[PDB]
Amino acid sequence: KWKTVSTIFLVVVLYLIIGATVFKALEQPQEISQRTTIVIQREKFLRAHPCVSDQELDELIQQIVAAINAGSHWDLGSSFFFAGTVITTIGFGNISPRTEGGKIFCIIYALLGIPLFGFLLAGVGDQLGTIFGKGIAKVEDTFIKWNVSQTKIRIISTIIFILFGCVLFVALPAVIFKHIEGWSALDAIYFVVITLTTIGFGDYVAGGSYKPVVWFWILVGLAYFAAVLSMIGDWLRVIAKKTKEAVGEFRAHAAEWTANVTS
Amino acid sequence: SDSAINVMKWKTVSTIFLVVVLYLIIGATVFKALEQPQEISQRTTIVIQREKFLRAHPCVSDQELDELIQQIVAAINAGIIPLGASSNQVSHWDLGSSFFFAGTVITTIGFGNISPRTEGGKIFCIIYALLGIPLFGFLLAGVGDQLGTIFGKGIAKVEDTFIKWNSQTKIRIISTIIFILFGCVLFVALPAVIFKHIEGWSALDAIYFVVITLTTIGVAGGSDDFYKPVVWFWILVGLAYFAAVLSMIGDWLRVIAKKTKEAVGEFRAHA
Ligand SMILES: CCCCCCCO[C@@H]1O[C@H](CO)[C@@H](O)[C@H](O)[C@H]1O
Ligand SMILES: CCCCCCCO[C@@H]1O[C@H](CO)[C@@H](O)[C@H](O)[C@H]1O
Ligand SMILES: CCCCCCCCCCCCCCCC
Ligand SMILES: CCCCCCCCCCCC
Ligand SMILES: CCCCCCCCCCCC
Ligand SMILES: CCCCCCCCCCCC
Ligand SMILES: CCCCCCCCCC
Ligand SMILES: CCCCCCCC
Ligand SMILES: [K+]
Ligand SMILES: [K+]
Ligand SMILES: [K+]
Repeated sequence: KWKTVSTIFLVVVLYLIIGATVFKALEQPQEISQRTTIVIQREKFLRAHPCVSDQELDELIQQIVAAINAGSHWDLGSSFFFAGTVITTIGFGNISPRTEGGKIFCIIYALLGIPLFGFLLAGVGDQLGTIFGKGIAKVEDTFIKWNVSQTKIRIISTIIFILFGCVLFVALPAVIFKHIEGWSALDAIYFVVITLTTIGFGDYVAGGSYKPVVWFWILVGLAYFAAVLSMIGDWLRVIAKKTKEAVGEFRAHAAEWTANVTS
Repeated sequence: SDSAINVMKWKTVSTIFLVVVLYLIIGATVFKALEQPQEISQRTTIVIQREKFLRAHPCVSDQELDELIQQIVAAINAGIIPLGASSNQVSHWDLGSSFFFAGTVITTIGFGNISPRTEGGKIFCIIYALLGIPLFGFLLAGVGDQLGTIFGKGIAKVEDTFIKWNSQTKIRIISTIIFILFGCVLFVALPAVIFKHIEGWSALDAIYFVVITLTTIGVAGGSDDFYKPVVWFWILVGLAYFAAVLSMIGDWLRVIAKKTKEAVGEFRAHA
C-alpha cells in the first residue's frame, strides 16, 4: 500500500539537480578556455598557411568527423576486449559495431553474456568474500578481548577493508593495465572508479604523445566495488532511518510547542 | 563439512570462468569476422583522401599535417565545432546537459564521448558516483517493486480469463510470455518506433540503441526540450524492466546448466 518510492524519487531528482549545478560550475569554465583557444589554433592555421583556405579547413573537419565513425582494431585481441566490455557492461564504446549483423549479434551476445558474467562475478565475490572471511578470522581473535568494545571492533575491520582494498585496486590494476613509468596520481583513482563501477572506462591511451592476469584484476576489482557500493547502500539505509526518526521527533516537539503557545 | 562445500564451490566457479573465457573467444571471433572487413575498406579509403587532398595542396605542411589532425582528434574528445562558419558554439555543460551527465553516472550508462576534464570535476564525479550509484539503486529497486505489483495486478485479470476446466505449473509460462510481449512492446518497441521520426535511425539502430542503453552498457538527446524529461522517465522504468529480463535470462541459464549437468553425468555413467 504505502509507496515510499516517490519520496526516494524526489531525492534522486534533487540529487541530480544538485549534481547538475555542481558539474556546470566545475566544467563550463574550462570549456570556455579550451574552445576559445581552439578558435586560436584555427585562426592561426589559416594565417600560417594561405595555402589552405576557409572552404578547405571545413572539408578537413568533415573528413575527420567522418573518421570518428571508424577511427588495426577488431584484431585477434581487440574484439576480445570489446566482448569483455559488453558482458561487464563497462562498454567504453569508442569502437562500437557498425555492421547490421555486428549489432544484431551484439544485442544477443549482451542479453546472454551479461547474466552469464553475473554468475562468474557472483561466484568470484563469494569466493573472495570467504578469502576475506579467513583474513578477518585471524584478526578477530588477536585483538578482540582487548579494550575495544563490541560496537567498535566492527569499524577497525571496515577501515582495513577500504584501505587494503582501495590502495591495491587504485595502484596496481590501473597501472598493471599500462605498467611502467606510471601516471598522474589522480587519473589512476579516477580511472579505477569509472571502470570498476561499470561507468565507462576513462580514456584508453596508447602513448601517442597478460590477457588472463589483467582480466583477473578486473574481475576481482568489479567484485570489490560490487560489495563497496552495496555497503554504501547499507550505510545510506542507516542514515535514512536516523534522519527518519529525527524529523518525526522534531515534528513531534514542534507540535506540542505550538499547543503550549496557544495558552 | 565447513570447507567441504567450498571444495565444491571453487570447482563451480572455475568452470564458469572457463565458460566466460570461451564465450569471449567465440564472441571475439564473431565480431572480428563481421567488423574487420568494413574497417579495411574504411582505412584504405581514408588514406586515399590523405593522398588526394595533400597532392591537391602540396603547399600545406606535409609532415605537420598529421599534427593538425591529432590536435583536431584530441579536440574531438571534448565538444568542438571548429569551423570558419559558425564559430559561435553551445556549451555541453549547460543547464540540462550536466543534468543528463549526472544521470549517466548514477545509472552507470556512461559519458557518451565527453567526460569531466577538471580535477575538481573528476574528484566530485568519484564521490558523486560512489554515492549516486547506491542511491539510484534504491530508486530502481523501488521502481521495480512498484512496477512488479502493477504487473501482478495485470496478470491477476489475465490468469482468470483463461481458467478453463483442468494446470498451475503451466499457467506460469503463459504469464512469462505476456510479460515479454507487453514489456518489449512498451519498453523496446514503442520508443524505438518514436526515435525513427526524430533522428531517422534505421529499424535496427533504434532497437540496438534501446538494448545498449537499458542494459547499462552505454545520441537521441540532441535535436538542435519537451521530450527529454519524458524519455528520462521511460529510461528509469526501462532500466527496471531489463533488470528483471536479465535476471530471468540468468534463471534460464541455471536451468540449462543443470539440464546439461545431468545429461553429461548420465551419458558418462551409462556408457
Ligand atoms: C618518482 C618516485 C616514484 C616512487 C615509487 C618508486 C618505485 O618506482 C616504480 O618502480 C617500479 C618498478 O619496480 C615501476 O613501476 C616504475 O619504474 C616506477 O614507477
Ligand atoms: C602477486 C601478484 C604479482 C603480479 C606481478 C605484476 C607484475 O608487475 C611487476 O610487479 C612489481 C611489484 O610486484 C612491480 O613493482 C613491477 O613494476 C612489475 O615488474
Ligand atoms: C550531493 C549530496 C546531495 C545531498 C542531498 C541531501 C538531501 C536531504 C534530503 C532531506 C529530506 C529527507 C526527508 C525525510 C522525511 C522523513
Ligand atoms: C529488424 C530485425 C531485428 C532482429 C531482432 C532480433 C532480436 C533477437 C532476440 C534474441 C533474444 C535472445
Ligand atoms: C554527503 C551527504 C550525501 C547525501 C546522503 C543522504 C541522502 C539520502 C538521505 C535521505 C534518504 C531518505
Ligand atoms: C555463444 C554461446 C557459447 C556456448 C558455449 C557452450 C559451452 C558448453 C560447455 C559444456 C560444458 C559442460
Ligand atoms: C582541486 C579542487 C577540488 C574541488 C573539490 C570540489 C568538491 C565539492 C564537494 C561539494
Ligand atoms: C546457451 C549458451 C550458454 C551455454 C549454457 C550452458 C552453461 C553451462
Ligand atoms: K549491473
Ligand atoms: K554498467
Ligand atoms: K557503462
